[PDB]
Amino acid sequence: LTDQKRESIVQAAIAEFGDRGFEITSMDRIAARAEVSKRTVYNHFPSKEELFAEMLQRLWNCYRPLVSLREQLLELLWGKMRNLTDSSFLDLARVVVGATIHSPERAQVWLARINEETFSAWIRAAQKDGRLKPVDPGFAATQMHALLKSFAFWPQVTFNAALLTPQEQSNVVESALNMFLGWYEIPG
Amino acid sequence: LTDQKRESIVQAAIAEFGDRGFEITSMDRIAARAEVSKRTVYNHFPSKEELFAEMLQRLWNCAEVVYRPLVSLREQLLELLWGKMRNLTDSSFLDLARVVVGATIHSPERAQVWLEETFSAWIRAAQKDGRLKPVDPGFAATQMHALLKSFAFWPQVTFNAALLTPQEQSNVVESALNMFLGWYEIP
Repeated sequence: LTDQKRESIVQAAIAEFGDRGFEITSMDRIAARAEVSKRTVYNHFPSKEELFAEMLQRLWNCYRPLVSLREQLLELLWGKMRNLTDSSFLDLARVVVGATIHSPERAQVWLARINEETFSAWIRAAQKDGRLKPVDPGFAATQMHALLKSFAFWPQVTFNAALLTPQEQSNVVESALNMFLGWYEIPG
Repeated sequence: LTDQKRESIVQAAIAEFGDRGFEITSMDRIAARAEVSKRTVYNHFPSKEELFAEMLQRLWNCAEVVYRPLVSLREQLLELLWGKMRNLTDSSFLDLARVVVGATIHSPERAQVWLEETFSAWIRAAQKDGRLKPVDPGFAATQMHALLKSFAFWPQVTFNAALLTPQEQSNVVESALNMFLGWYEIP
């Protein structure tokens, strides 16, 4: 159960920022298409900053004893792939990237907020159990993420590429897995 | 009376685009930085879209590269990665790369028209030579780039993250190499 009127306003924000661009889009233009009163808009978000803050949070927001690393890591990779293959997520991603790319102040809120995650937590756990090779958990997670995002995120965000078909999806997951564990696994 | 002028207006546009982005930069803003009339710009680049095209040409101009059967895969592939990382760690290149990335997200219509190959041909040659497992070269090239771009392209271009340090640059190059050949190489 989430709040459907918040979502209404967020949705219109995405659409409008997608249409007009972020900085030229006003709270009343948003309200006009949320089909809401300027008033109920300010209640939820007192400013575009506070609204941008919420969109950001939403964005990059999306280890077991001995079941095989493979089995459990397959499952992780699928979780992240199912999230990437959501067009409402790609949309938000697009407007957020679009809003930060040529905006220094917005870049510095991105980058202060990307200094405080799942793949990382696991790699560190897998390492303590002596099943993965010593490396900075964050260094390893980035590669992990890159092996998926390079097919299922960036093309879509930058070029409006199609979603991956399921065949394509497991294809990319599978080689990511194979490549990743290939290099990092200490075999037990 | 136009030798200077073309280049001067392409330099203008590169500086202005690099600073505020492709979309928000308008023609007589470029005309101003280039110190020429708006029509003077408008008859060199008949449209803003001819600017974007030229922006690509430039980006491309920063890009051996042929496959050598007689030496290690690692030698030649370290060389490719490092050539690719040398552009990645070049601020002019990232700026130019940023305008281009920004211009296609901001425009569904030009992204749609405007879709690396160096690596994919090196891969298919290596596969012919029996040294890499069968894989779509395109797909494996994408993965190779992702291992560099994730550290040294996307952060910098989408949120002006700091360039990688020399140490960091040569760790992501080593690691990509190891990761890639670990899985793909037929030794």
